[PDB]
Amino acid sequence: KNRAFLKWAGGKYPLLDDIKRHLPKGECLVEPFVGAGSVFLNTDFSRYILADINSDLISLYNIVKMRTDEYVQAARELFVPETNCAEVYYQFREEFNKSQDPFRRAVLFLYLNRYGYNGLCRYNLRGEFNVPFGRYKKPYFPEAELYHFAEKAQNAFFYCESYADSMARADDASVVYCDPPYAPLNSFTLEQQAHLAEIAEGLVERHIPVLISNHDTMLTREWYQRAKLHVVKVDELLALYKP
Amino acid sequence: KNRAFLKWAGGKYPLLDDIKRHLPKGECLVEPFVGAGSVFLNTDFSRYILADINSDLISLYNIVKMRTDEYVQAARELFVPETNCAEVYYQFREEFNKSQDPFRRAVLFLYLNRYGYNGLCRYNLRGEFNVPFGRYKKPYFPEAELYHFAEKAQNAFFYCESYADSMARADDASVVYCDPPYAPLSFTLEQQAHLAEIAEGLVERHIPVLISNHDTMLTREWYQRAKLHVVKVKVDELLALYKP
Amino acid sequence: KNRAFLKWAGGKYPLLDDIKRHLPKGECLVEPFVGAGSVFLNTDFSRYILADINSDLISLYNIVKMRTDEYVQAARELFVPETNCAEVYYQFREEFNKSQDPFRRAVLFLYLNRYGYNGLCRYNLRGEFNVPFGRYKKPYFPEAELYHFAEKAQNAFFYCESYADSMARADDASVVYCDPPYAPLNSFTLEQQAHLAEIAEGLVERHIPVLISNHDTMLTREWYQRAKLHVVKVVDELLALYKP
Ligand SMILES: Nc1ncnc2c1ncn2[C@@H]1O[C@H](CN(CCc2csc3ccccc23)CC[C@H](N)C(=O)O)[C@@H](O)[C@H]1O
Ligand SMILES: Nc1ncnc2c1ncn2[C@@H]1O[C@H](CN(CCc2csc3ccccc23)CC[C@H](N)C(=O)O)[C@@H](O)[C@H]1O
Ligand SMILES: Nc1ncnc2c1ncn2[C@@H]1O[C@H](CN(CCc2csc3ccccc23)CC[C@H](N)C(=O)O)[C@@H](O)[C@H]1O
Repeated sequence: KNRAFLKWAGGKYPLLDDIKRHLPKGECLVEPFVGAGSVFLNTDFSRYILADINSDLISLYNIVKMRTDEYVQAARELFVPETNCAEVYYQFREEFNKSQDPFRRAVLFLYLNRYGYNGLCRYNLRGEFNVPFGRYKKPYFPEAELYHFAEKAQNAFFYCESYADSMARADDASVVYCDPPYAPLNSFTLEQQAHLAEIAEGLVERHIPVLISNHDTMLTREWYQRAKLHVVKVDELLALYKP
Repeated sequence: KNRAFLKWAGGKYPLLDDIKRHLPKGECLVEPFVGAGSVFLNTDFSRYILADINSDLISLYNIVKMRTDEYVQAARELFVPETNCAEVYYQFREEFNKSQDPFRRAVLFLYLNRYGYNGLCRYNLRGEFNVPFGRYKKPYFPEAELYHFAEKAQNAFFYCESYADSMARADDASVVYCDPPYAPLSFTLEQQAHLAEIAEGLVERHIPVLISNHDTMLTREWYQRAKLHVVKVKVDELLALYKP
Repeated sequence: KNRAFLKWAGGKYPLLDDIKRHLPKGECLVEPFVGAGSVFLNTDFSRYILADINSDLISLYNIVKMRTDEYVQAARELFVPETNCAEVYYQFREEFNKSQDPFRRAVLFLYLNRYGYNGLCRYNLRGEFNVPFGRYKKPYFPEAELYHFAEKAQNAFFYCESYADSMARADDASVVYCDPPYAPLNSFTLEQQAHLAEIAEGLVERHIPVLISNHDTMLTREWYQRAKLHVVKVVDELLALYKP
């Protein structure tokens, strides 16, 4: 179980076995919600398309892919112990919210993922990153995970796009793995939630497989109704669209 | 302890003992919120007036009562192995929503309540039956309970109307039992209190009423004027007796 | 440990220890949200300024300060067995909502807090007190706590104003302790909650120490980012101290 350099909080690695049980083989895996990368990091496709709306994430990812050593070194500096108090965190939050340089921002992004309350990633209405200090014991610099991610990223393209656009890049050689924000028990709406399904139906008819993960509820069974459904242990659901 | 042919609200009928404990005697039992029918099914008044606002329900019950053998036969057909899969479940749900045949609707309805997610009854904004496939091991066709219902229905009338109208059918020899939709932790709080206000009117005319709900500040507020009884278990449940 | 004479649903008491551990020393302790009085009852300042938005409360307190026995006498009369029923509760409550006499009102207020659902203080939108009968097996008359409250009162001023006014009164020799309505998961707002933390910034900046207590949250940590913070497990409580 290769870990992700980022917290989500990470988040977790349940389901992983089950996702791989039902994930069908192919050349290229297309992920319209990469998030922390956990599935990508734990699979062996020849080739990966990975997308997400959060541009801070994609930008980090391309940098880790293209400038690995220079990235690791600049990031490492600010895991020294002088930077582990409320006074520094807030100064670094502000710098990040005011920076226009993508590189510097990716370095600071890392530190905030690791020193901030529960590894949350959150913006206020002015679109500033607005998570407070976590008061963490001893954070951990993820040097190995960084390198491991960048080796793997050499067969990965990353795009800042929403699900319909990333989903439109699959072809017959592709498989598609979907991890939308969870159905309920701004944000991602139910209209979008049902829209993802239709896209899935559109793709499977074109002979491209699609697997979707979500809570098990009334709404999701409605949405995923034209798919093979496996329940797993609230319960999770894995909707498979096999041609 | 007789069961209802329809899968109930959540899981109920452990309250039946406290209901029968606190339910006064008389000739007729009026039930403004009949639902699946279990108080009716496990009680013994000489007649019943049974009401509900869902007209799929009241139709079904009028057809179980008046066309009993033809209904049971036709329904049993649908409870096979062939029909226990999404493909068919969805096909039958669409038929139901498109149909104009009260008979055939009553049929599909039971299948949908048996093969459907948590045996729920729900409609979307367009008024169409809305519950997804329930993925059950193998569903049980309620043959005995269908007949029990039908035999018991011979002393019943079914109405499709609202708590206020059904409650005004009650009279000197009546007794009212209400089982409104649950208070919170759509049926509005204004109606929730209206129900307790009509109860207060009934008892002034010497017509006992008993009402059932969760135990909360609000239920307690609305039923101020009834002797109150708390039933444990997951939270407590309240029974409010208005007695002359 | 002294108890308040007023009931409350779920706390103030559990944390006194942790609080007194972190409460700075000084001559006067100021309390924007006095509530039931428990830190005030269990600390030993020279003088106290005690404040709350609820006029019924401050008024009750001023009356207990100045008319002790005349108060305790009238209040005892209502803790008899003849009163522990819904007939009487609703009667007393209605008299409270209709009385314009402070003294009669404050005697009733105590009946309502000890005989009502969960010791709760609520009002409808017409300002009427709307808590129902709490159906209590037997309610205590807190005589000892009343007298103890009166005794300490001699070193206190009660004000009915809002958090900012009452904090504007703190001075070189003061300590402020804040216990706002809790952060979430016509009431106290987020903006207000963030405003309290600012006034606190201003106060420490003038060498006035401030202690605030709340749940441990993403939100409470944002607001109190400038305080020295201490989690206390029991979700967790947060204590934020602004020390010069
Ligand atoms: N409209 C959208 N199109 C494409 N991607 C979208 C869209 N809306 C939201 N997303 C992205 O979808 C991702 C959400 N994912 C994971 C988010 C995430 C995990 S670790 C991490 C670290 C940094 C940033 C985000 C994340 C949520 C799935 C999980 N089952 C849950 O409900 O919590 C997240 O990256 C978010 O940015
Ligand atoms: N204004 C109304 N007047 C009379 N009846 C009403 C009114 N509004 C709603 N109702 C009906 O009241 C019935 C409610 N029943 C709910 C049972 C139910 C839910 S889905 C279903 C399918 C078949 C049979 C019963 C049920 C009361 C039980 C309990 N208090 C609860 O809701 O948890 C239900 O049939 C609904 O259709
Ligand atoms: N804006 C305000 N300014 C001053 N005081 C305020 C303001 N807003 C609310 N308050 C007062 O703040 C008091 C808060 N206290 C209420 C304590 C109480 C105990 S017994 C009793 C009987 C009557 C009234 C209050 C209480 C609750 C804080 C807690 N952590 C929570 O949210 O549950 C409460 O009495 C309320 O009247």
